Amino acid sequence: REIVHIQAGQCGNQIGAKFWEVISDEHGIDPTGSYHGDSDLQLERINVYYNEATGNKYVPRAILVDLEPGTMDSVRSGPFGQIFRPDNFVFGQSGAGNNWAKGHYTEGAELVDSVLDVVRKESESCDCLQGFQLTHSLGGGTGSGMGTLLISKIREEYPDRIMNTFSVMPSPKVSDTVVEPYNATLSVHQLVENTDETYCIDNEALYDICFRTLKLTTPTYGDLNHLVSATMSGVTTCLRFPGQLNADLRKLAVNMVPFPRLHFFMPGFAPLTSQYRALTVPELTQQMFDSKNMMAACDPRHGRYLTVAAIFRGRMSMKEVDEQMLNVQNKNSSYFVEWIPNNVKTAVCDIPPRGLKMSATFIGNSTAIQELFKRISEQFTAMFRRKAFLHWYTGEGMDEMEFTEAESNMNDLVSEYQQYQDATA
Amino acid sequence: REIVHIQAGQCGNQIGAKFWEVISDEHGIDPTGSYHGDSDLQLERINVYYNEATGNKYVPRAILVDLEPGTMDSVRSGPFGQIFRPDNFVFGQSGAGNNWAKGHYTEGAELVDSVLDVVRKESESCDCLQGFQLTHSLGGGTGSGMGTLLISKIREEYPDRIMNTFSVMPSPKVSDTVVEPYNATLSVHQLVENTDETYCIDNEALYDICFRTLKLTTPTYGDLNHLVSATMSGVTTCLRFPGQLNADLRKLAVNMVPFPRLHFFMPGFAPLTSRGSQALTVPELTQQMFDSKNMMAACDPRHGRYLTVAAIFRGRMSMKEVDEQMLNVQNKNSSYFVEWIPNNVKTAVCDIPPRGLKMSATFIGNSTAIQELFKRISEQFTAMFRRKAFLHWYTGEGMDEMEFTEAESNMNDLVSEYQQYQDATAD
Amino acid sequence: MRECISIHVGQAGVQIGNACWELYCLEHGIQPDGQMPSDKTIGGGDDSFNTFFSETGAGKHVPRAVFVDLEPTVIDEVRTGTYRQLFHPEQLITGKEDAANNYARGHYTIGKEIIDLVLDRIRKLADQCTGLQGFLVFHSFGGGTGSGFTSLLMERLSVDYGKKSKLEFSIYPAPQVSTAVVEPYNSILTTHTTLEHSDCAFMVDNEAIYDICRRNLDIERPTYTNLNRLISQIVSSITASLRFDGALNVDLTEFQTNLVPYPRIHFPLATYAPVISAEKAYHEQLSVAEITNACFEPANQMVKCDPRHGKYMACCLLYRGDVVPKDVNAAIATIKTKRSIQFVDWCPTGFKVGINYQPPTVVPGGDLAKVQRAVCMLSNTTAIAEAWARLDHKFDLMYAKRAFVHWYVGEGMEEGEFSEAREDMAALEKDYEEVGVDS
Amino acid sequence: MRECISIHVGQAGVQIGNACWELYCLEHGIQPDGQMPSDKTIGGGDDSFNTFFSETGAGKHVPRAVFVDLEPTVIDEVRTGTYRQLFHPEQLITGKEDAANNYARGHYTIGKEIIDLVLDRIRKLADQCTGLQGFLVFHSFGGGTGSGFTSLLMERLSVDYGKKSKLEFSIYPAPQVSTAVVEPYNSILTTHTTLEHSDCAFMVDNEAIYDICRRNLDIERPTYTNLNRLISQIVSSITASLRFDGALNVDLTEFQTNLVPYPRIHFPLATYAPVISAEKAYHEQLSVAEITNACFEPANQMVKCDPRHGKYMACCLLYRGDVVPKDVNAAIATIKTKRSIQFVDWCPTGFKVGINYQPPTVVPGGDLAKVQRAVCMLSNTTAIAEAWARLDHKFDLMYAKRAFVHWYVGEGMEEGEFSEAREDMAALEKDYEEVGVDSV
Ligand SMILES: Nc1nc2c(ncn2[C@@H]2O[C@H](COP(=O)(O)OP(=O)(O)OP(=O)(O)O)[C@@H](O)[C@H]2O)c(=O)[nH]1
Ligand SMILES: Nc1nc2c(ncn2[C@@H]2O[C@H](COP(=O)(O)OP(=O)(O)OP(=O)(O)O)[C@@H](O)[C@H]2O)c(=O)[nH]1
Ligand SMILES: Nc1nc2c(ncn2[C@@H]2O[C@H](COP(=O)(O)OP(=O)(O)O)[C@@H](O)[C@H]2O)c(=O)[nH]1
Ligand SMILES: Nc1nc2c(ncn2[C@@H]2O[C@H](COP(=O)(O)OP(=O)(O)O)[C@@H](O)[C@H]2O)c(=O)[nH]1
Ligand SMILES: [Ca+2]
Ligand SMILES: [Ca+2]
Ligand SMILES: [Mg+2]
Ligand SMILES: [Mg+2]
Ligand SMILES: [Mg+2]
Repeated sequence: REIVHIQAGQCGNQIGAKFWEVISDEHGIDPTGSYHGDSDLQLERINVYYNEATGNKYVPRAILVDLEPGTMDSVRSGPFGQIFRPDNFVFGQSGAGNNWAKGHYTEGAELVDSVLDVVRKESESCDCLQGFQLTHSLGGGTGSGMGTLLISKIREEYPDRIMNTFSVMPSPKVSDTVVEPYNATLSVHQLVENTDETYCIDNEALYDICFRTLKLTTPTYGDLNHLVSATMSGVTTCLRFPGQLNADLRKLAVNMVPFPRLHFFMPGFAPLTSQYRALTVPELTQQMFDSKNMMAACDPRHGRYLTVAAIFRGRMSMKEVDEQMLNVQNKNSSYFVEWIPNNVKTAVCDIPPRGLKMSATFIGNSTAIQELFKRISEQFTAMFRRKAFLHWYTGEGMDEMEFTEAESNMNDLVSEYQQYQDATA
Repeated sequence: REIVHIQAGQCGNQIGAKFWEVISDEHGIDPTGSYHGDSDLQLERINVYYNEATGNKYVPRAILVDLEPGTMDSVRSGPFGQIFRPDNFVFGQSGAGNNWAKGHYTEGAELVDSVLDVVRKESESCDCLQGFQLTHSLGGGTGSGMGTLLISKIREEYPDRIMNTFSVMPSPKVSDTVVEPYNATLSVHQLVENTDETYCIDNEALYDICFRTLKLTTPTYGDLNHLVSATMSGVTTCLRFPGQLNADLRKLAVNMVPFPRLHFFMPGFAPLTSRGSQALTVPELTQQMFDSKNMMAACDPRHGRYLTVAAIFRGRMSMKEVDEQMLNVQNKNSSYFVEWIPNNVKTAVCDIPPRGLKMSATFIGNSTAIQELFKRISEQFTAMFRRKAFLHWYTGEGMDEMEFTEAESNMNDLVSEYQQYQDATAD
Repeated sequence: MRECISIHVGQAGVQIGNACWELYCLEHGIQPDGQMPSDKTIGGGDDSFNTFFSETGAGKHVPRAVFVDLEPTVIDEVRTGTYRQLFHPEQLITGKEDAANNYARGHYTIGKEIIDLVLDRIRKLADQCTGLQGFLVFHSFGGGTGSGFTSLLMERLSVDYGKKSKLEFSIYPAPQVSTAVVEPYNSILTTHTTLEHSDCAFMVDNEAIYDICRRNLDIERPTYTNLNRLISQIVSSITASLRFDGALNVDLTEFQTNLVPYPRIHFPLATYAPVISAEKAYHEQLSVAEITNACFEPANQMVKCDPRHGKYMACCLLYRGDVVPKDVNAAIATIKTKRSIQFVDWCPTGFKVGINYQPPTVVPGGDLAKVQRAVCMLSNTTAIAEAWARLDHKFDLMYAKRAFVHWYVGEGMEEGEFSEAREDMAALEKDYEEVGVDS
Repeated sequence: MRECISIHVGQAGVQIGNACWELYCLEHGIQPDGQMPSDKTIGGGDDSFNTFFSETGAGKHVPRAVFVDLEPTVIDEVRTGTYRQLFHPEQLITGKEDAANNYARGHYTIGKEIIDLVLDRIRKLADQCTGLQGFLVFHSFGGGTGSGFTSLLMERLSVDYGKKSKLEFSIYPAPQVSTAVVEPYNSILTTHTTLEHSDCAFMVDNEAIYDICRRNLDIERPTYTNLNRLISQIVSSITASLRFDGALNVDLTEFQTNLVPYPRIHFPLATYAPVISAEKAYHEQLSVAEITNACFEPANQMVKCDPRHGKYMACCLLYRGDVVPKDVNAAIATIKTKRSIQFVDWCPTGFKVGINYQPPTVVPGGDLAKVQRAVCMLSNTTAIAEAWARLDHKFDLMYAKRAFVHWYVGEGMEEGEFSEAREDMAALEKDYEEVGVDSV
């Protein structure tokens, strides 16, 4: 039933506000929180994300966290700003300075209890809480350092609930600071141990899609976040609308996580927008499995698919989506493990996203995701070999032992993906 | 910051009286003390040498001292005799008799307490005292013997202040007596130990400028003193006008004295022409300023090496011309500058020129060639001391004989120290 | 008179149970409000339909059924459906959290905290029985509740109701309508833990029901409503001997006696004919000889397998409608010489025939058409071992890499239970091999 | 919040502070009496310019600055200048006797008599802050006060404010306008003392700025007035990220993380473009590509060195004015191939870009032409070690003969403090050598 949403940091709050504004439009919720839609499928599972305030008002079960009031006042000043509960804004004034140590051990420690009070206050009012979803970046300080701190604190109090995150990977093509590989390697070390499902949203892939495909010479964060919100809306459709494929977080994890540490999903969307020609079901399936539509900069042909969840939105023939999906499996039969029979599952929703008649969302657990962590590890090692920029972290009480321990856990994850990329049956 | 000016002896009061005449004319002060000037730059640093009394009356911070009342009754009669403070006169009666021991040990000792009271009186009225400047000779008795005694006494009460002197070297070409080499050696031994800056004004070099250059067959003390007045007006321009190079005595000492004992400067002035000759450029000033003829000390700078040099230009001129000409003369004479002191030549340019000149140039050099001045005095000293001549003049005042050898051996070390750094190289 | 209690576990068991009880009312003329105008004994009686229906003082006929699901969404369909007034609120048991397609979650975690409540609601119906004969359990193989919790229920039913019969209606996993990749695991696990607590199990492959709906009924993409309405027709004709007067399979013991010679091999294959679409205005009428011949076509079986390359141990022909016995044995004589029927040498090569003169009933608005005669063939053939072989292979592929095992271990089950269940299936697969295969 | 207190020490620090604060007022619209008519929030507010300006109830906008000098004549010009009503009298601290170009007098003899009074005034300003970010310290390296007293002040600031960030705007000495021969001494002494107390220092070579004013502005003999008006433009571009807002505005502390890879390597090289006169700026539009190309010309840097002979560790471009990101990316890609920009192998070879939209302003009566766009480049290159070598060589020449050392020993210093400072300089030169060496 209920899911508690948390957005921490600049990137986490900016993509988190875009997620709430998109799904509110899909469920017929205006900025004031009133229902104004025509279909009854919009309120069938409205309580998985929205709390029903007295007066037919729907307030999101969202918690906004940051170490500085900057992005907080920016979210409140935009559209769908007054729909958020005012008591769920928890911010400090010092900031994290793009430092993972400041977000996790020094500055976030002062505010972590204020956040947990709102988390408890929202969870206490839940009839049947499934778990938590978190939006953040891994290359910054707050969403990276304090985000993984919140995950560890929440898992301590709700050990049997599902921990799900939308984690944004850093890329030199869209870089804020040079220490982004440091913050990323430290955060993934936490993600492999304290989360159950993680959607890998690579800023590298978002840039290449905006540049090489959408023909935007100078892409902005608003251009990247437009792709993120469309992907976030697609991967949560089975949670927000009636169905029975991956209707809840636990049933999704049982179908997508064959081994506990390999829980990093590669998302894909089709069509890529920013159009009057109508798309066809064979074209949606063709672009869904193409690397040009992957939200993570990985080549799926370089690895093998462990589990795949495809979901089609719009009004089409269930027979056609069955024909095209069974046909794309035959075209790429070499990229599906044989030891997991029937590892590709398909769902179909009738409500499409706004502005699109038909859409398709790809959710894959592929061993090719190791290229992402290998990329971060190469950028991490190039600096850590010379202990460059390490004084920003040791000045906050951190140790070099913690860096080597986080790097070794990353390399183990990579070699674990390689173990199943070559394992046959 | 303020400077306390002190003049001792006949020569010290003559050149000291002429000093207050030029700078008062430059700062627009009349013999009564009122400001008759027309430029605000004349009053910006007027308190360095003057006290501001009621009624806009500017009184010099001068202390006139001698062991005889003759020479100080005349400075009260000549021009600018009223502007001096009347109770700042301290005159004795017995006199010194051109005896260094008479001024330093016996007669000048009974008067040094009366002088010290006037010093503390003028020092009490100072917001932030810089130090003391002394005008005196090294050939006589009062300015030579008692002058040095005033240095040691004042240093004991003001040890962290700057002690500057305008010492006049004796010369047999204008010599008053014959015992002058004895007085110079005994006083240079004192000036080595108890002063921070000393402007060596050689009477020999002064006589040669008047005779050979200005063409004065019979040079009087007034002709020699006019060159001294132009010098002390030049070496004090950076202290009297809103500059920023060597604006005070301590910043000048840090720039000019690399080793504590080597603090005897040779000064130069340009232009130097008489009233019988007749378009002076910046390159001409720079050339004449580094010429041996324009040196106010009988020393050829090309016989030694410049440790540090301070250049002061006065008048309306192109500042780019000065920078290029100052850089020019340094490259063309690179061998005569020590290489282990980088950028040892500082140049200041004052807007207003001295009286009667369009542009002037004053030179302040710390050159190892100054040893020629000390070698000459030491040679005349040892010519008399070998024969024990006139030792009864000094031993008659209770002095000792080895006190003469101490003052000599020191001077010999001073010459050796100057030679030690002249031969030193960077590699 | 002897009463039967039906238990529906999981989504598949509840929704199939909803379709069956709707059909029972249509066949017996029971109205959705519980009233039965054709019944003359108000508030009691010992009729044949009383084995499945109990009567209140107000003449209301209540199904002897229990609905159990660990999530309330599927049960709410029954609570607000067309026959909502048919059931008491105490016959419907809902949990808060389902088993997440995890056998370990439905058996050990959620099953531990709900097993005593379900048995309490079961005992309340058993105390209303003068001679309870046994239970019929409806559940799926791949669901967490349908496999996990059902296994615990049969283990407890053998303790609280010993010597009573237990019949299964199971749903074999099919990928065209499957929702989980771990269904193969859950299937083997429940089969091993129930093999000794079940006397007869009717397995229905959703693959076969799916294709019958596509070929014979012209549904392009069949849904659960299409599958369940066809499945309830087979369940109806199997249980019609308990609900109507007759002599063949009048009680649950006779099912195991007639169809189960060896206890471990208690998975009889079901074949149904004819399946005609309603939109087919043209309405040919197949003779008994034609519909009996269709009972040997693999396209009409509930599990896709080849009985030509197996051996028969028991055979039961259940006719329903305008069928005379003279036409039956005439068809059996013609089918002897035209088919590959090989019985085991320790059994008589014969057929037990049951005729019910009342013809089948179709739900108004369904996809099935009205016929004058139909056959349901219950045969215990070794050819059904193919379904076990396909299931064991998919189990071996995943378990060789220990894939998804951590979901079960983290729920309390130990890894040794997996190989213990797989060893039982390897023994079951060899039991079929000894009875059927020769040199 | 995020207030910054500026400290101006000595003549150079005071006179540069005068030029900066005059430029700040022109950029924000603050009048010489402290009134800002555009400011609608009277008595306070959390605007961007409030990081450098506090507000009184009367609407006056007061700079968060302290001017301190051991002599009064330079600060007296501020007390009677055009912006005399801008500062409170307690913000201007003067002594009666300066340090006389002596580090020993600035740090010890004279400085100890005024240090507590200065820290008390700094505490008064720090108390008015809701979230003090750090200090900006303007001073010279060769003056007695700019070197000696600044060292004493930085040491006391680390005691009173812990590891709160402290940025330096230092003046590297040049013989063209040098006032003392012992300036190499005071430079080496103050660099060694403040090294572990400074998080980032922006050196400005007086000879570099002097030469820029000669070639690019056609001033035949530049003065401090000419040099300071150019220096304040670099200071304005660096701090513009803190005093203004915008979508593309990147905080300077975000550059500081990129600029300082190791604690001792915190000396970024600054470059400003365009530096053009009005006579040449006429009939001359300067695109983004031209000013970005001028940043890599060695004759445009704040410190005399050759970045082609070194390796880059960080590169930050700070644009202000009519600049769009499309033009920046095009200019950077062009320079990436037409120029040889060698980065160290242990850091990415990227360019961090920040864009302000407030165009550069000029003081009325200045030498700089009013342009529509400008750029300041902050880069961390090993080539800046050349400035340390030249300065250390002048030190070694004089110290070998112990010339002028008696002026420092007489004030209380020991000869060991000289060799200790020189040894630290030699280690710093080796540190810049080691970071350029490739990995094993
Ligand atoms: N024929 C048929 N099969 C069904 C139906 N519902 C589910 N299934 C099948 O049963 C399997 C899933 O079992 P479910 O009954 O959904 O699971 P459950 O018992 O509710 O278990 P949990 O939800 O995990 O607690 C899959 O193979 C489905 O295709 C139905 O109404 N009819
Ligand atoms: N750019 C620039 N350099 C200056 C300025 N004033 C002085 N300098 C330089 O700074 C050095 C001298 O330091 P100052 O600031 O004058 O000295 P101070 O700090 O007042 O020290 P003291 O007067 O000795 O107590 C020389 O290299 C000068 O060229 C100025 O306004 N601008
Ligand atoms: N896709 C995307 N990435 C962002 C966004 N904002 C920041 N990032 C990235 O996130 C990283 C910086 O983390 P940030 O969220 O700014 O830090 P925090 O506020 O301390 O959590 C860098 O890799 C940025 O490129 C955004 O709106 N969208
Ligand atoms: N230049 C210069 N030298 C003088 C003057 N008066 C005396 N001397 C020299 O000073 C020396 C004698 O010193 P004197 O003035 O008698 O000193 P006193 O004993 O203190 O009065 C001789 O070498 C004189 O030539 C003077 O007015 N000008
Ligand atoms: Ca009855
Ligand atoms: Ca305001
Ligand atoms: Mg950021
Ligand atoms: Mg279910
Ligand atoms: Mg000064």
